[PDB]
Amino acid sequence: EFHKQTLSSIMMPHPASAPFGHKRMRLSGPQAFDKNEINSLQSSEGLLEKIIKQ
Amino acid sequence: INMMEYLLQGSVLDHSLESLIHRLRGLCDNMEPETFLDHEMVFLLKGQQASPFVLRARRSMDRAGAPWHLRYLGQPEMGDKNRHALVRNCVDIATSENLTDFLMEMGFRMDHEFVAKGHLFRKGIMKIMVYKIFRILVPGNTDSTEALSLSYLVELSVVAPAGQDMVSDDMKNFAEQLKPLVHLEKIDPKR
Amino acid sequence: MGVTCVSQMPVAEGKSVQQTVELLTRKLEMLGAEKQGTFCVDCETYHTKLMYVMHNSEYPLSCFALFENGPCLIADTNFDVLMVKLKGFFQSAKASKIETRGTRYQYCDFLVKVGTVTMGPSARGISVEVEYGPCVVASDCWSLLLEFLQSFLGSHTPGAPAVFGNRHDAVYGPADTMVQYMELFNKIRKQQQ
Repeated sequence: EFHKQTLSSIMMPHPASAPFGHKRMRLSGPQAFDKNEINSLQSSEGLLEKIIKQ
Repeated sequence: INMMEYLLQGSVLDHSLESLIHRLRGLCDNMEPETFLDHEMVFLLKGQQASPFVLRARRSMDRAGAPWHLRYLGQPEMGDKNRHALVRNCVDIATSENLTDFLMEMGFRMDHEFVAKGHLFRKGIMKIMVYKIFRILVPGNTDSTEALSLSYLVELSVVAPAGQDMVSDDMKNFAEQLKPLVHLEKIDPKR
Repeated sequence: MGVTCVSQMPVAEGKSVQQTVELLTRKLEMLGAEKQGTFCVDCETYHTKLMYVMHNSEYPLSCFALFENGPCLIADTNFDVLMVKLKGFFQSAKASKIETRGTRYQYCDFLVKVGTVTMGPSARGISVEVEYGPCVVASDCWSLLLEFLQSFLGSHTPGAPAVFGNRHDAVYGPADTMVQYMELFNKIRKQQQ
C-alpha cells in the first residue's frame, strides 16, 4: 500500500483545470476546512511507530 | 506569479486511433481511460480594454465536487522563447454556482459553445487529451447537439510557471516516439 | 460555523481600553480558561461599488470579498492574483485598516475571541466575541450564549445579533460571523475618536 500512492489514480483527478492533488485539499480552497480538518487529513507516520504500537 | 501554457494541436480520425492508445498504456504508468464530459460556455466583458475580456468557463456535470472553472486566456504570442508551442497568459480559479449569476451583472453573454467529451492521459507535466467536440443547434437546450467533427481533435498541454524555459527539448524527444503516428503543430488561433 | 455573538464595550470610565480587557481575562482565569493563541481581523475597502476585500487570521486562506450588501466570495489565493489585474474597474481606496486584535481562550470546547479594536496603530475600542464549537444549526442555542454573556461580562451584556434576523434552519456559516464582524467595523468606524 506504500507502493499504491505511487501507483493509484487519486492524484490524477478528472478535470483539466485540476492536474493533480487530493480531493480534500481541492475542497479546502472554496470550502475552507476547519483547523481540525486542515491537520486531520495530512498524515506522515513512520512504519516503526505503527509496528511498535501493534 | 502568473503561469503560462504550451499547446499542441491536431486532428486524427477515430479509425486509426485504436493503435495510438496502445502506446499510451505502453509507456506511461497504470492509468485507465476516463471519458470525461464537460459543459463549456464562452463569456466576455465589454470593458474599456481594446481587446474584450473574453474567457471560457467549464463545468463538469458528470462529477460532483468540481465547481465552475473560468479560464481567461491571452492573445497569441510570437516570442522566440518557445517556437513550437502556444505561449498564453492565463488565470485559473474555481468558484461555485455563484459564478454564472454574478457574470450576468457585467454583461457576459452568448458568444458560442463546444461540448468536450473524451479521454485524458498524463506523464509528468505533459497532458495529452483526445476528445470529441459537439456543436449545439437551438442553443437553449443541451440535448439537441451533434458531432462538430468526425476527426478527433487531439490536444497536448504542458503547464509551466512564469519563466522556467528550455522545455522544447523534452517534449520533442518524447514526441519522437510518436512521430510516425502523430504530427503535432503550433497553429495560430486565427485563419 | 458555530453560533457567534459580536459586540463592543467601551473604556467604561475605568482607566484605559485594555484595563477592562485585563479585568475580563482575570475574571476568565478565575473561571480558569486555557488559551489557544491569538486572533486578528483586518479589513480593507475598494470602490469603482464598495468592495470589502477583507481577511481573518482564524482562516488565512479565506479571502472574503463582499459588496456593500450583495453576495460574498470566500475565495482562495488565485482570486487575489486576479484582483490586481483590473485597477480601473475597482480602485484601491486605501486607508481602511480597521482591525480587531486579541487572544482566544478555551473552556470545555467553549471558545472566546476577546481583544481590542484599532484603526491601524491607534486602539479606540474593545471587541467582544463569544462562540461555541458544536453549534451546527443557528437560532437554537441563543440561551446558552446569553447565559455565557451574563456569566462574566456583567455590564455591557449584548443580545439579538444582526445575523440572527437572517433566520434560517440550515447550518450556521462563517459568513454570518464574518458579517457580524463587518457590522462591528461599521459600528466602530463612525465614532473614530
